[PDB]
Amino acid sequence: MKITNDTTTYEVAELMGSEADELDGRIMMGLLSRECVVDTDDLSEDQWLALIDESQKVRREQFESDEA
Repeated sequence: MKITNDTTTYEVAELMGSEADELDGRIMMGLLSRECVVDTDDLSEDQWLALIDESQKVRREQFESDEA
């Protein structure tokens, strides 16, 4: 999938899987931006799965850190 200024969190969430939600999409957009990924086809399988793994760490970090 190409990433543009009009890419939505829903589009990135669906890229991750049908049970991913808007928060997953938002987090992954942040990761892809950090990595300067403008086309997810440029990723290896290992890289893509590593990014998904990291998005779930960040998700947990958010839920936990918001308590304080």
